[PDB]
Amino acid sequence: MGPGFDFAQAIMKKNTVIARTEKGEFTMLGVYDRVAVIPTHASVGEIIYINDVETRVLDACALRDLTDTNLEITIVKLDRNQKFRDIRHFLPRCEDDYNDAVLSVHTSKFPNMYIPVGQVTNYGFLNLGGTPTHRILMYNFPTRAGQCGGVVTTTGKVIGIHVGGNGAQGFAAMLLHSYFTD
Repeated sequence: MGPGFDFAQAIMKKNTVIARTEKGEFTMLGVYDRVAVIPTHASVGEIIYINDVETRVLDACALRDLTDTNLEITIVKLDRNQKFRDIRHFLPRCEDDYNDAVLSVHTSKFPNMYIPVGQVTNYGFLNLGGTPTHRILMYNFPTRAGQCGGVVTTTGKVIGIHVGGNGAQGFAAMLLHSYFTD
């Protein structure tokens, strides 16, 4: 409907797949080559479904900060026959606050879903499902089950993936450029 929604759509139409694990269906962001991200609570194993096709997992790494605290991001390398558009130049270099963000989801339950969430706070620490977690972004939107892995964008930046909510607030794990240096 406006320039925030334009950027978000451009990311969804080329840089997402539907991922299925034994723990559910997730929006999955492809970042470059055969590398994608998903919330760590998806519990990615040796095999994953990508757009309903059986796909071998070449590598999966559940990220933690240097204090050995959960970041809720798992980086997956997929045995896929096609590369993602390289979007690393849209990733922020540092932790930050943002204005006017969009959360975008694409699953069987919620196809082509876009939500204007407004202001995003560098929240920092969150006890997420009982797990101490760092680098959390917060938005004051009543997010619901089925949105995990959703992509959080501003104009020109891909800033996080949705990992949880408390009924009134939603929470995303930051994406940083430094997670995807090669």
